[PDB]
Amino acid sequence: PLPDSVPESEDLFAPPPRMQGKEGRPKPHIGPNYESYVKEWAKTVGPNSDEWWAAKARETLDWYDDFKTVRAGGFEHGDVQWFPEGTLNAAYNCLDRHYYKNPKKTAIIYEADEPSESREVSYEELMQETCRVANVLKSYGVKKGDAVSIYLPMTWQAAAAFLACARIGAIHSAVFAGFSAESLRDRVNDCECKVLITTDEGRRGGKTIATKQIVDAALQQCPLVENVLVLRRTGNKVPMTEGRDKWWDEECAKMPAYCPCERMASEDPLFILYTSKPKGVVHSTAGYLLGTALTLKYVFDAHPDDRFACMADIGWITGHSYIIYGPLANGITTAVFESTPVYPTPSRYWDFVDKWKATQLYTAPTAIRLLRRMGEDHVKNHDLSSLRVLGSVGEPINPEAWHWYNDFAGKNQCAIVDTYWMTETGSISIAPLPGAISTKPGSATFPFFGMDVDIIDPQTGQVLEGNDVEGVLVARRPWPSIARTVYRDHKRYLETYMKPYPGYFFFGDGAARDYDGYMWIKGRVDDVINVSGHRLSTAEVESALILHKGVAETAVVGCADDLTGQAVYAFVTMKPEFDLKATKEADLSKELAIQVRKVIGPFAAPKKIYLVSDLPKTRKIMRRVLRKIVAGEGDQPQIVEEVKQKVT
Amino acid sequence: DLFAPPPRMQGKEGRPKPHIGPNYESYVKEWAKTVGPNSDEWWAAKARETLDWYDDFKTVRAGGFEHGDVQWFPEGTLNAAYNCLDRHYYKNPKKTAIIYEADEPSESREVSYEELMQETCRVANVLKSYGVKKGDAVSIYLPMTWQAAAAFLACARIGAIHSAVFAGFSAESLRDRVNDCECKVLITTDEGRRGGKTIATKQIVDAALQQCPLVENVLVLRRTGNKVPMTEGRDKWWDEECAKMPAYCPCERMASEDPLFILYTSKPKGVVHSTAGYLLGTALTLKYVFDAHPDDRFACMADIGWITGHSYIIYGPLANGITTAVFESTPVYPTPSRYWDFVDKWKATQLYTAPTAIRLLRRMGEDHVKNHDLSSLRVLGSVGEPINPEAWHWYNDFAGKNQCAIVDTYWMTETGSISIAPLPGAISTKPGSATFPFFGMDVDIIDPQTGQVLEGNDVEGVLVARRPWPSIARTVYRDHKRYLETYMKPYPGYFFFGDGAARDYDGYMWIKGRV
Amino acid sequence: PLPDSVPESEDLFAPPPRMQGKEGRPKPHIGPNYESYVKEWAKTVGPNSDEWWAAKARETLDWYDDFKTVRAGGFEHGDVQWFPEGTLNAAYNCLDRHYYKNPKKTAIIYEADEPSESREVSYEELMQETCRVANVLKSYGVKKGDAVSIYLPMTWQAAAAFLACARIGAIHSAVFAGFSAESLRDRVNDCECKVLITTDEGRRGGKTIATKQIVDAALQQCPLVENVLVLRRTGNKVPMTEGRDKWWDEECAKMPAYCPCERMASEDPLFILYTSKPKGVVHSTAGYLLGTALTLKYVFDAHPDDRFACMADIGWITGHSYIIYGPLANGITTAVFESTPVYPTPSRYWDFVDKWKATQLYTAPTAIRLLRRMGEDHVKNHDLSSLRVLGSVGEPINPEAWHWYNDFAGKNQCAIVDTYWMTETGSISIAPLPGAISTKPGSATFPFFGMDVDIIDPQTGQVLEGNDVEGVLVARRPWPSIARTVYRDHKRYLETYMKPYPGYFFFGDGAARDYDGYMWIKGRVDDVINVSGHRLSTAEVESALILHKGVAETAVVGCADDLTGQAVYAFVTMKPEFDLKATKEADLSKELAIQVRKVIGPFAAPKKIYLVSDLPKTRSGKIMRRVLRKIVAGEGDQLSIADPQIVEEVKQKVT
Ligand SMILES: Nc1ncnc2c1ncn2[C@@H]1O[C@H](COP(=O)(O)OC2CCCC2)[C@@H](O)[C@H]1O
Ligand SMILES: Nc1ncnc2c1ncn2[C@@H]1O[C@H](COP(=O)(O)OC2CCCC2)[C@@H](O)[C@H]1O
Ligand SMILES: Nc1ncnc2c1ncn2[C@@H]1O[C@H](COP(=O)(O)OC2CCCC2)[C@@H](O)[C@H]1O
Ligand SMILES: [Cl-]
Ligand SMILES: [Cl-]
Ligand SMILES: [Cl-]
Repeated sequence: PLPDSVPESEDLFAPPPRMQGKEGRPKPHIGPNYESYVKEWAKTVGPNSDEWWAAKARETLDWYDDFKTVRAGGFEHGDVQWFPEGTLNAAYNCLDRHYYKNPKKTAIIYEADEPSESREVSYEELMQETCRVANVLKSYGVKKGDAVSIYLPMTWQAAAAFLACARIGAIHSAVFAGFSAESLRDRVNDCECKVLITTDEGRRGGKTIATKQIVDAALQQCPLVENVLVLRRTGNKVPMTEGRDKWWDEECAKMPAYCPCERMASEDPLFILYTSKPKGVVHSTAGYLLGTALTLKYVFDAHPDDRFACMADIGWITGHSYIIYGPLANGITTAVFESTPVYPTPSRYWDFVDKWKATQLYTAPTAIRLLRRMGEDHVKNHDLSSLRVLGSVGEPINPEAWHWYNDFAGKNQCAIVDTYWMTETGSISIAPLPGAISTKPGSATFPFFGMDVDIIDPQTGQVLEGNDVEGVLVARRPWPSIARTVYRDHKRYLETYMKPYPGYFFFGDGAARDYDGYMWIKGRVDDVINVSGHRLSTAEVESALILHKGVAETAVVGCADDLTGQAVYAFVTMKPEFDLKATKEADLSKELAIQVRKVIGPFAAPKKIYLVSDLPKTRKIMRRVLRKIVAGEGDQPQIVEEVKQKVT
Repeated sequence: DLFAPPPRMQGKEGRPKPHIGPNYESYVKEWAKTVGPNSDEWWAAKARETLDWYDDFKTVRAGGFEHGDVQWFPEGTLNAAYNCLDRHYYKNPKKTAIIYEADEPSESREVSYEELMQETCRVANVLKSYGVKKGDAVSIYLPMTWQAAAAFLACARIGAIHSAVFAGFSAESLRDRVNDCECKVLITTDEGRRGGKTIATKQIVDAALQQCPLVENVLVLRRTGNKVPMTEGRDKWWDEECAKMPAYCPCERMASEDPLFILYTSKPKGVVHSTAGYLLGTALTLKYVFDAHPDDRFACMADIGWITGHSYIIYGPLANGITTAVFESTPVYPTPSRYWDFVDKWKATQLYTAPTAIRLLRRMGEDHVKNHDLSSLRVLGSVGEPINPEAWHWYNDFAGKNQCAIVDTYWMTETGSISIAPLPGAISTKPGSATFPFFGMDVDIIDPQTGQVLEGNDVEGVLVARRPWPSIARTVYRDHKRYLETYMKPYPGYFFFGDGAARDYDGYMWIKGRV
Repeated sequence: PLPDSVPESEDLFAPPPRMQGKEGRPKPHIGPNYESYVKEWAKTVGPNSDEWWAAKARETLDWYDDFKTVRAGGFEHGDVQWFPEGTLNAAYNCLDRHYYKNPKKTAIIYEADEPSESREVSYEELMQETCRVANVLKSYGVKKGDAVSIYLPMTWQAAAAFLACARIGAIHSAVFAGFSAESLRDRVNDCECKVLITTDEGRRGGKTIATKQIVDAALQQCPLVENVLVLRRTGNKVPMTEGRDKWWDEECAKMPAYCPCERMASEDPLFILYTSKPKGVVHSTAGYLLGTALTLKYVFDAHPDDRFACMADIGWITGHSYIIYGPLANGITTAVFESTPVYPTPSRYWDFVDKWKATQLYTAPTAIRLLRRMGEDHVKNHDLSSLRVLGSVGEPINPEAWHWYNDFAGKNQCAIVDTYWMTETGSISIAPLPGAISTKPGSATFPFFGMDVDIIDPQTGQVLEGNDVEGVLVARRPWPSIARTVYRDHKRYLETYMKPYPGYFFFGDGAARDYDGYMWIKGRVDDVINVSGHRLSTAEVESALILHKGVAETAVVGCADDLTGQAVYAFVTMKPEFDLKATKEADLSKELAIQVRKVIGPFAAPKKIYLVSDLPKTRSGKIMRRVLRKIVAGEGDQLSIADPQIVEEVKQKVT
């Protein structure tokens, strides 16, 4: 499905001199043209890819036991396997083997919230801190295969917390520091962890995150948790429960600074990551580790002495893959950025780049757009010439933001890599190789090694041949870092990703292939309602009403309201196998509204819930029609009258 | 009265050429390699060729009868589930692993290695989710449905010790075995079916569990879907539990001498077998005693609740990566032609049954067997008891149509694999005789009164073994003293089978039953 | 810091013919001179020592998985690592691999308390009993990483108890059989063990140790203990608690005689040993195992058919390293000695040596002092010629005891190895290599392979360069068998050993390095004093002072002298039934000197004769002659004591 050659220019930004091995920069791993990418990429998919993947696995990672089979399983039953017979350890490949080679080399550039508090953490320090925690965890009784929940802000010990679980064969489950008590509670209960690692307080952008207060509130509804390990990030007074709670530093003081590595099967679960019932995406060890290491080495052209600056949070897969696992497996310096893009000033990113001579920067378009609105003076006068690659992740990067990234952050001398992937992909799925691909602003370009993607017509289900087609993005074969299951919910795993288009992996995103073969991912434009000052998306309320099994389809719109600013109005149609006769229509309305209140909050409950035979549809739901009906525009295909009656 | 290997066992008529042949001299030449002073090289070669090891072994054998410290390949590590499922699935996932002959013939179907492995991994994941660890006993109470193999191999996959109880034992019999192994998880079925009759397995299980304080989880297979009593919390449905689990599960790396299973003989005597030696013994006996070849379809009509089902339904055949049969019905349901309807239906290449079944079908009449094809068969096996010459010829004349080799296989639960049997491509058979010992088996006749070994031929006495063999039972569960007393004390330096035996003038062994 | 060559003699005892490959004895592993020790020792420290240690690790031990890194970590944070990626099993290296090679070879010479009850235990028997116990422990639920407390006397099954824990990956915590219930309770609670292995009763020297009686008393305050496995050492009636207590023989009768080996990481903890708050010294598996195996092989010059007789107790690190792990790792015969040095007669050691033809003997100077007080008749007429190496461990050895060891046990044909080490060092740290190093009485000589020691001036904090310097002993680099932590108290570990002198390990003992470079722990001690050209032994001059009946004890020391080269200084204490009132103290000083002059000559009179209330002594009875030497030399400001006021009294009489 990929082009054999991408010609021409004038809308193509070719790899700049810094990515051509000129000006003393390293020669790129893949280059110099598109044909060089295809030549290698074809080796990683299709007929002889086993030889390629076996070689990369043995080169990239340190194994205790060699593997015999390269790959097995597939989408149909969710039995994906990569290098199944081999054994290894994530902590060994990210800490031990590098500490053995260069102990004093910096592993983490810890950019603290306050710039003066920033410092470098070496591989020796990170490993010793990781081993102390692992020894603490073993003393609590944590065994191989046990879940450990982590609720940590962007301080450097979070990597030690992750790697400690990976060291002993435990399954860490990171929860974004800043999640509510209810959100943390659901994830803690779902993974059935008995140990929680958290901090007393968080710090970000000069504001304090009351983590331990949130943890205490959440733990009241988490009966399984027995031990809490509390990092003294600020040292301020926080409530501590006797017996349950112990101090991280005090506990580590009793333990040795070395801890042996558990020999893990390639398919032993490495972690659970809940996407924002909670969906705990489960990743294996060897395939995920190889995927992060290879994507970092090629998508960002990382080289042995590089300093990689990913400004994401470890609560998202970006921090998992491209702050901790990817960079540390490659033995390079990685950045843990505790602050915000504009604290203390909108030059924070660029002070960081010149301070540490960062070679790659990896952030989200929301940060890029924020800095553009702050002004050129915060970026125009910096050096930034240590950078070679600038990365965008999380959402489409708009043409204005792409050029600002290129003109000021890169000074027209960096390659811009727009990366598309998901929590379930484990590593970057579609992204330009900076030394080979000429980029188009807003395009993720071409699939990574091991990714064989295609566009499927959502209506017919058939694969769209050729260019200038749009549909839904699918993958044809499993890749090493693919999620292996959803924790204790394999049925939801198969239904969500393997059932909708059989024989394929369903990303769930719209995509386009334009004319040169460049891939374009479509985003989401779900409407936003301002209820009493709170921004509610119509998707959340529609996703909340559908949890009532028996509801087939919903479409919520927003109308004006004299009391709340705006009100949520919801149209609901029940599934045929319901026979709604044991309940009056008003009983279901109260039931559904209470349901949304419990799951989104006391403000997202619909004002009126209209039960209708069917929603108005074309071939999507005509929400513009529904909005006008709620707003008294019936004066301005038969269901429309039915909807008018139920509203009037 | 000597039956030489027939044309189907000579490489004629398109059949595969036998592994050992064509004469007695060919059997002796290889057999001498497997016993005595320099046999370690042969066994080391066979162990490495037959099985997939995660870690190699250094020592071949150690220990002996005196203290029951038998060791084979002790430093090596491997997994029974890997050698029976994974390695074959990686080579040919669509190959039939189990021919599931249901009680109703129309409900029969083929289960691939892909399906058997996926189901095994799901159950293992359920067991791990229950907290089952390596070394834990798990009791299995299952009728002859194909998931019984998945249940067995799931325990072996995670290093648990499965303990099968024949579906049909009373609640007290199930209770005694469940309590003895101290298992906390029981795998059973809602109902079993055999011969048009329903086995109230879950009903029996509930009665037994009232006297089993240790059992915390019961995994209930929905074999029939009829309403059976289920205890909230304790009891869960097999399909619902597996629906939540992934279809792959990693293999626990097991020491060669890690226990593979407990099998209680009908105080309960729990015979314990290790992993590597048992696995190697069953695989070699199946390959040689039945002359199995890669595309063969092996039909052993035993029950998985007996050692015969353990060795020659599940472990032996699946280790060789061939097709094995799980026969849920009886020899005479729906008609006394069921065995022969089955053989032609699936083109079975070997049949393995008991003389009790042979005598049952012979008394039913020739009309049920004479008109079948049966020409896919090459070897007919008898096990469990001496086979009468009347029963032997009826087996040979109608089932084999005088074109199959008859293997009378003698062994015991404690031997793990076949001990004395003719090699079908080399040994000429005598009706009712087990002939000669298998590779690694060094047997002799001892004068029971004097305790001395009877030299020469045409002698009768008791059968003893001189050296341990790889698949020998290693102990009796938590009753090692009973193990030594029953087998190692009566004739010190020997293994005492407990059967009288005679060796004729030609050297053939004739088993005479118990002492 | 080490000498390149040790010259001369006359205070140097060169390796005797039994340690030269003469008289049919094996040629020593290191020899024949000091230069040969340095040539090998230099390979074990410094720049290229990883290659030497990697070779030794692979040659000495059987690994399930090979290691990649040789060493890492260090003193600063207590993250010491040796061969971290490798896997092995102590029970495999101590039992299985030797059993596979020679099953009938004697593993333990079990010398029972009654000599007639002694017998040989083969490797096959020891392994079978180890596997039976390990199987029992697994049935109790003991998992890899679980602590098991052991309270056992010196019966041979103690090795089976230890190695059973190592076989399944449990962490055994040995408690000296004879500790009170309170001492046993604290150790049992501190390691949080749930299984205790003990005996019904112990026997030593005709007296019975009421072990099960003590165990029951302690267990009343041990809520975590669920199972007690009781060895039937005597078969006498002992209280047994239903459920908790089971018989060792009965439990093993139900179990198989083989048990698979748990594949242990190099740095997996092998055992906890609490020193007499309790300090639980924790040792890893591979580094400890290699250290004990190498020290036994080289410090005692062990050979495949040797019979090693270490008379220690397994409740101490000496029993851990040089009864069980070291010798059994080398696959040789080891001795478990259940009796005392004087039961049934003070000739028990020498009856034992001739009975089993022991090739090395390893005991404590405290034991040597007991037998020396019993008389020469118990040793003069024995054979003892199967011995080649005589070892002393536990405390500084005075020259008088050293010569008695050398003259009678060795018949002046054995090398005496004075071994200095600690529970925290795991294996011998400083000791002569018997086939290469010439010995000085009372000196530990030179460091072992991998030990890089130095003397630091405590006042200045700087390391003392050169020879004839004394200060405190420190080690410069980690060694394989170093203890890795104090159980759940790593802060105490760093503070006790790594904080006092950063970058160094602080032994806590003073040491001196003489002009020849020999290390003297706790101080130099005098043997022969050269007064006006005559060689005087401290024994002769002390034997002369004791002829004055009324004198109870004397101890003469030597200092430099500008007129006689060296001067004899004598400390004398009179018998209680003397009533020293008819003579001024100066009158007795002249009288004693004239007596020594009359009996040894006009040159042997001591320069000063100090009358003191009592000589300084330790709780073991050792007269601290090293203290007395320092006091006479004006080092009372720098300087186990049973009476600390005796030292001050001595300082006053000298100053
Ligand atoms: N380059 C991109 N262009 C357009 N959309 C993108 C792009 N990258 C991601 N997305 C959307 O993010 C979802 C995945 O979110 P998540 O699983 O939370 O992972 C987070 C953390 C890392 C990836 C986002 C996709 O399914 C898409 O909807
Ligand atoms: N070919 C044979 N010829 C004569 N007797 C035989 C033969 N096979 C078995 N037996 C008797 O069955 C006992 C073993 O029974 P069991 O432990 O159930 O072993 C199982 C496995 C064999 C089938 C039952 C033997 O010891 C004998 O008594
Ligand atoms: N040869 C020796 N010369 C001088 N002093 C010595 C000597 N051996 C020991 N010590 C002192 O005993 C402590 C160690 O005792 P310990 O840890 O119980 O180990 C015991 C058990 C094995 C080692 C002794 C040292 O630190 C010293 O004070
Ligand atoms: Cl790199
Ligand atoms: Cl085959
Ligand atoms: Cl040796």
